[PDB]
Amino acid sequence: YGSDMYKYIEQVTDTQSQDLGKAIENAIEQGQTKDRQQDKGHEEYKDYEDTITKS
Amino acid sequence: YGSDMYKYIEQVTDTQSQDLGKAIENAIEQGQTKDRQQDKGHEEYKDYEDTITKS
Repeated sequence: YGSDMYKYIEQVTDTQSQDLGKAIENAIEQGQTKDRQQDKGHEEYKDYEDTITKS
Repeated sequence: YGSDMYKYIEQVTDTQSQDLGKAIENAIEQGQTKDRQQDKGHEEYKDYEDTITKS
């Protein structure tokens, strides 16, 4: 008797679920660098001059 | 009797669902940087120019 009988007339299947998740992550990084630079330069001038004035 | 009989006449399957999700992600990032530059310079030069004039 009662209403519940209908749930048996059609094969009702009540599915119920629950998921609980957690996560933790720690990333640690270290770095080092080192650079050097060595330059060398050289230059050479060479000039010539001719001037002629007639007044 | 009634209309509901038709549901049984032709096999009818009513399916429902409901997924309710929640998600919180918290990220904390810290960074440090240390630099150090040390340079050295040195330049030397020599010049010679000789001018001879006639008038």
